[PDB]
Amino acid sequence: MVISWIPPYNVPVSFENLEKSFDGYGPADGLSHIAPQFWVPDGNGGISYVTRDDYSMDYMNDDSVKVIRDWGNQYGIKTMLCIYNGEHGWDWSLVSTSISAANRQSFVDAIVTEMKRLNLHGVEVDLQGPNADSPTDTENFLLFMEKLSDTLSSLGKDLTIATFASREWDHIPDASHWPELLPLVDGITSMGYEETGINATGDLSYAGQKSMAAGAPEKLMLGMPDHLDSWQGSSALQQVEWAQDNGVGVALWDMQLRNEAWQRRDIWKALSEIRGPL
Ligand SMILES: CC(=O)N[C@@H]1[C@@H](O)[C@H](O[C@@H]2O[C@H](CO)[C@@H](O[C@@H]3O[C@H](CO)[C@@H](O[C@@H]4O[C@H](CO)[C@@H](O[C@@H]5O[C@H](CO)[C@@H](O[C@@H]6O[C@H](CO)[C@@H](O)[C@H](O)[C@H]6NC(C)=O)[C@H](O)[C@H]5NC(C)=O)[C@H](O)[C@H]4NC(C)=O)[C@H](O)[C@H]3NC(C)=O)[C@H](O)[C@H]2NC(C)=O)[C@@H](CO)O[C@H]1O
Ligand code: NA
Repeated sequence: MVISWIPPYNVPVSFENLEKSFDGYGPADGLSHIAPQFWVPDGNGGISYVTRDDYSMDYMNDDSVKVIRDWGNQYGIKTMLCIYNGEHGWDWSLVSTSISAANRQSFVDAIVTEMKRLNLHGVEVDLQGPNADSPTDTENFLLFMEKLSDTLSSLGKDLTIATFASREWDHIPDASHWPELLPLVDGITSMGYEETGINATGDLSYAGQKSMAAGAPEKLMLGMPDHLDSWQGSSALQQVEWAQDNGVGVALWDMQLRNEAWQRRDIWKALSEIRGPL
C-alpha cells in the first residue's frame, strides 16, 4: 500500500499537489490511498469535523471531502476517513472516553456512518497516545479496532492504522501492538519519519521495522517525511528504494510536499512501482 495524508491546515497547497505531475509521475501514479485528517472524536462516542478557526475551515466540509474522493475515483485510489486526536495537541483523553465500554460501539458506529455518508473507501485511524499506554487502554483500544475491523470487513472497506514506530516505550498504539493489529487491518503506517531509515538503530532500522511486522510485512508502510530530502544518512529516494526492494509499502506524511525532493519524478516513479496498478 502507498498512503498519504491531507492535514486540516494549508489545504489549498495539498489540493494543488494532488493533481501535480512531475514530468509524468505524481500522486495519481504513486498513491493507493489518500487520507484527509479532517475528523476528531468528540469524546462522548461521536465524531466531528475539525473546527479550529485558524485551520482551513473553508475545506472542513462535505464538498471538499468529495473533491478528494472524486479525484481518487478517477484512478482507483481510495479515500480514507482519517480520524485523529491532535486538533489542540495530542489528547489521549478524547480517545480513552471514546473506547470505553460505555461508548465504544457508538464510536465505531459514528465513524462508519460518516464514512458511508460520504461514499468513502475506508478508515485511517490516527489516534495517538504518546506515553499513554496501560493495560486498560491496550485492551479497550484493541477491542475498538476489532469491532471497527469486523464492521468494515462486512462492508468491503479498508482499515489502516497509524502507530508510533518504537516498541520499547509506553506509547499507544506502537509497534508492540502490531502482532495484534496486523490481523485486523489492511495496513499499518509506522510513524517513524526521520527516526527510522535503512541506517537507523535496532528496531528503528528498516530491517527492524519489517522484522516487527513479520506476521504480515506486506501490510507495513514505512512513514517518510515530505519536508526532508534525506534522514538517517540516506536520501529520500534511497529510503523509498529500500521499501521497493524489501516488500513493504510507504506512508508519506504529508501532501504539502514541502521539500523539492518530493516534487521530483524519480521518487513518484518509485512509489508508482511499489503501488502497482489499481
Ligand atoms: C519522554 C519519554 O518519556 N520517552 C521518550 C519517548 O516519548 C520518545 O518517543 C518519541 O516521542 C515523541 C513525542 O511524543 C514522538 O513524536 C510524535 O510522533 C508522532 C508520530 O510520528 C507525531 O504525529 C504524527 O506525525 C506527524 C509529524 O510530527 C504529525 O504532523 C504534525 O502534526 C501537528 C499537529 O497537527 C502539526 O502541528 C500544526 O502545524 C501547523 C503548521 O505548522 C500549525 O499551523 C498548527 O498550529 C500546528 N498544530 C498543533 C496542534 O500543534 C505539525 O505541523 C505536524 N508536523 C509535520 C512535520 O508536519 C502528524 O499529525 C501525526 N500523524 C501521522 C499520521 O503522521 C507527533 O507529531 C510527534 N510529536 C511531536 C511533539 O513532535 C515520537 O514518535 C516518539 N518516537 C518513537 C521512535 O517512538 C523516545 C524516542 O525519541 O525517547 C523516549 O525517551
Ligand atoms: Na510498548
